[PDB]
Amino acid sequence: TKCYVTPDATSQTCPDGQDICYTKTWCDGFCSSRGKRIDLGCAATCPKVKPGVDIKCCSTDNCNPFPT
Amino acid sequence: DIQMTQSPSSLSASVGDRVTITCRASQSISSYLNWYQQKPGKAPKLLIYDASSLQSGVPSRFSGSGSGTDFTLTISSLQPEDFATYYCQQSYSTPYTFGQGTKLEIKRTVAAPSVFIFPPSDEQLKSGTASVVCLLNNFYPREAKVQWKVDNALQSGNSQESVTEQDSKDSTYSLSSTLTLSKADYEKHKVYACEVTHQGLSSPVTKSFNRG
Amino acid sequence: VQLVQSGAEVKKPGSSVKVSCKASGGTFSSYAISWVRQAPGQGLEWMGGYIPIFGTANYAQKFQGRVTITADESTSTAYMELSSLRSEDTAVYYCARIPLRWYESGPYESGVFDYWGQGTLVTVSSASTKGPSVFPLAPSSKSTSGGTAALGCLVKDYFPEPVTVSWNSGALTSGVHTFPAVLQSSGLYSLSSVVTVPSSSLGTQTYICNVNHKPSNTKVDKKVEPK
Repeated sequence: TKCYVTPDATSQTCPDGQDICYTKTWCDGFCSSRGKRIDLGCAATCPKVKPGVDIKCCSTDNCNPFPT
Repeated sequence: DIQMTQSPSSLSASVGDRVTITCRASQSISSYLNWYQQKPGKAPKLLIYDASSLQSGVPSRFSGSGSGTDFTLTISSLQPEDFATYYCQQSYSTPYTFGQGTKLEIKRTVAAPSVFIFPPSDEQLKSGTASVVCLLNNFYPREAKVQWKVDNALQSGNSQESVTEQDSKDSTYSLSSTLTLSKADYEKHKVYACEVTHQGLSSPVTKSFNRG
Repeated sequence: VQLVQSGAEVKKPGSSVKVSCKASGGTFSSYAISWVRQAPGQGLEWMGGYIPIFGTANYAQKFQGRVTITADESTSTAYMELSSLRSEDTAVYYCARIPLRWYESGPYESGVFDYWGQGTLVTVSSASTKGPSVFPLAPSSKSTSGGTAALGCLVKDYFPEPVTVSWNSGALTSGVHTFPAVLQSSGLYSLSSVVTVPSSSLGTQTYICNVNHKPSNTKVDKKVEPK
């Protein structure tokens, strides 16, 4: 209900009916020197995944966080 | 720094046409190439990002494709709004580098220039200044030559040329070569003629003013 | 998201310029503000960028030590200050938002400029404000048709670039070709506006041009008549 959204990267009240936080992770060109591009946010369904995408979905508040 | 070279420096085309613009990278930049459009007197605007992605509110006509070093921008259905300088800017390295830009012109029927010679005004002649403006008007192929022959002697290094942007209705061009000579060398000659060499012209058209 | 920059600035060799870039409608911190100068009839050149979150500024090697980029979250305003201004620094300066992509290591910049600001022109010359000398363009020696009606006014020796020429206060729009300005060794600019009206239509309508060099507040209207 109150999870973290990537672009502003702040605790953004998740919208009505949406109570998830997808930590979508996948590798791009610079995955070699940077690491998996991280993506947090809100959802009502654990989002779908692509061959290289990996996603951990919280259900509590502010538990969609990013490693240091 | 990663050097990026757009190949179609200028590309004239009709509104009923489809255009593709090339940008080459010195290093494999992968999918990191953005596409922009700059109209005269206006700031650039992002058409395509991440090689193929299209920003919100960009005419679908605009499509982008490529990876590594070679990339392409497809404008699809040219509309008059889509005629401008387009730029390719990599996003791979800290030194963000841009292409030279490609100017989209309007393919129009070959039109011959209208040549006019303007003698120095006396008000200007009071001062040591003496300027002679030659005007080519409504020519389509912008590529045009101007010579300046005084007393039948070619005059190089004494003139400056300014060209107008393609007209809205006519879709034609206009050029102005002003020769700058001191009152002295002016009164020191008799013939002041301007030569004009253009694609539409079969013969060179040399107008002339004989007042010395 | 909109970016509103400073006004034009005329500066002398050795002087220093500071240009404002005001961000609006978007998260100033979660974004990055870069700067890119466009010399006259030239391409775009990245000068540097500032990510406020990190507070660090990434400058290009060229402009390292002359460019200083700053940001004030309070006013959500960004600033580019170039010093030791040279003539070749005469160019339009643009400020552009760069989205930031979040990788595992940390927030990194995505080299896409989603938003660009109204450019700010900095004109660096050792010249001083001078008003232009409107001189008239006479016809083709009362020609039969090799003249049609090609008349004009010469705007010469005027230093602050903005100069606006119009004919019959806007009555004469068709056939008007106000040319681009050309810089001369003097360091002053020259422009010409030439109108192709009807030959037989000469005394019927008085053709006067209207110059407005607001830098020196010189508004001059000169009549153009045959001979």
